[PDB]
Amino acid sequence: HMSYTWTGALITPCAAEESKLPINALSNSLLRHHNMVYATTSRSAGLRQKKVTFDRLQVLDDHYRDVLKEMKAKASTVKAKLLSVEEACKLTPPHSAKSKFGYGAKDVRNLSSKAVNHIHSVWKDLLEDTVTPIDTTIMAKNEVFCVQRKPARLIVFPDLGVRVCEKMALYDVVSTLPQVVMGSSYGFQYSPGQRVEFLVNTWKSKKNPMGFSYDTRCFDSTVTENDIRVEESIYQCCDLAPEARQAIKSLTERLYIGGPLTNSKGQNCGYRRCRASGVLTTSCGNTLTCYLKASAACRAAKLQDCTMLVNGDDLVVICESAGTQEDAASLRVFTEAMTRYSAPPGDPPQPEYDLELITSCSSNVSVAHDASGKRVYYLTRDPTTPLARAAWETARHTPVNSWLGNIIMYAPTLWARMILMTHFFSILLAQEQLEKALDCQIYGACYSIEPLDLPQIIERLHGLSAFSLHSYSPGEINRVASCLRKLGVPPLRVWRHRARSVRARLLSQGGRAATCGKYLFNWAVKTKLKLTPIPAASRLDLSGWFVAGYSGGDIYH
Ligand SMILES: CS(=O)(=O)Nc1ccc2c(c1)S(=O)(=O)C=C(c1c(O)c3cc(F)ccc3n(Cc3ccc(F)cc3)c1=O)N2
Ligand code: NI
Repeated sequence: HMSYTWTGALITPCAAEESKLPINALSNSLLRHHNMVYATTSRSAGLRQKKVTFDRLQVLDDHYRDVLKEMKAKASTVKAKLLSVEEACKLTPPHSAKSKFGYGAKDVRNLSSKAVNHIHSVWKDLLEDTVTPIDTTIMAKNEVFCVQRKPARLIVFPDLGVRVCEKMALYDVVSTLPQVVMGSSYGFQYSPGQRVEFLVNTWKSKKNPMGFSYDTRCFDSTVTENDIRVEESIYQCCDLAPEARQAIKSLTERLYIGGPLTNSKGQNCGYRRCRASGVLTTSCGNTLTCYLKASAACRAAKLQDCTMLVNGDDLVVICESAGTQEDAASLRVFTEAMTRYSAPPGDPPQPEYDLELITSCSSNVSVAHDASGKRVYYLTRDPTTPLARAAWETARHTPVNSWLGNIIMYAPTLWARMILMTHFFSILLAQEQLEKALDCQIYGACYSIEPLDLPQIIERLHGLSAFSLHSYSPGEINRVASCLRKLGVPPLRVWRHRARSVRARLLSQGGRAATCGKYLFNWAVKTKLKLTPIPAASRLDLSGWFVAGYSGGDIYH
């Protein structure tokens, strides 16, 4: 029962790979310690292969089957529809990997004849053949970190023609089913404002709260054939067209359960019997399987008044404390149960009695004060990786702009406002590119976003208080200051000074640019404008935001 078998062929790059931080004239204004930042490359793929390759053992008890029965009962209330070829085509990212069969992502989006023709042949084949393993490409992801060096993560995906077919069969299912089955525990339904409120209200709902995050070592590799057949049984509980059932069975047997791995040169690298990281059902599958195992493990452990929050493989549990000793015992049982279910821990779980000390979806709750002095909770994180990536994106154009996703998701934080907003608007001013739409990724989906829309986007996700926060916590101030020292980033007093300049320049231009100056940089000026609700921030179409997760799912909105 091995996650992978290997031939010995190497995982190969598609193009040249830089590992050292590229430097330009803008670099030093963000960060001086350039040797701290690196990107992963295929050169480390072998170490990752070793990490992700292990034997899985699975022992399944009555708690597991009881939870599954209840999930299936909820799944049976879902009705999902087939997407048409063109609906599915318009969900494809413009810079998605081209097909091996002589067509690309733009041909798919234009509904060109050769793309549409091939897609129909793949669909027909899915319907006739439920046995032949489908080919996947395996690649090393190039991602940017700060030192303490990780090996490249691996992405496994099928051909573009198959991906469009997955959308036809499954897009409506993976978008709709998770919230029906998990209700309030499904994380991807929440904007950042709604996530913080949920965590705080849950913490507050317990007489004596205790919470913990659970880190599964290599979740994707822990997913067994059983787990993936179990997901399919859940999907099949939905009210589906007969053609959708046949396609889902087929993709399950031929793709989701496993298949051969091919490098960028077309050589055979080996074989997969675990979760593929680049299929449509990666996020929904991981979410269902994480929630199933964790729910069953909560019962095994006898945790009292358990509330879970689940985003794929990321899990937080908040419950009633039974004292520090019985809590420690409960968590050992939880971890033994997950372990028997094929989800052993990386870092073993710790009981926490302070909400601010729990990290989940790479983020912790912290507290600041708005214009009225009233306390507001908001989500933050250690800004090291966000700033290392902004350093890279200062000297190189990248298809996805992490600085922009980070401003969107962490708008209330002191580091996003002072450093990220200041640095990148100054860059957009100097190049006259304020009006140019940029791509970023939120909950695995790709979005085209106009930066001049940032203030409306932020008021909607966070509320106006995001533009007025002050008096941040000492732990948060210390973590930021600590990151600025490590990376060699200029002090917050230098950023305030630049932000005054950026602000005044934005005000000069009027329109949406002036509104950015006013809302985004109100913190920079000695005596503040009283900010009021933005007119445009009621007209933005944020539908298709905070519905579901789509990690590796090749989704564009
Ligand atoms: C592979 S899996 O099994 O599905 N696991 C998985 C777990 C979490 C997660 C994703 C996948 S995602 O790929 O769907 C993107 C986010 C994810 C983002 O796309 C995101 C983007 C930003 F630009 C800034 C912060 C972000 N945060 C942190 C965050 C989450 C929620 C908040 F309210 C605020 C920050 C995320 O977790 N979360
Ligand atoms: Ni029972």
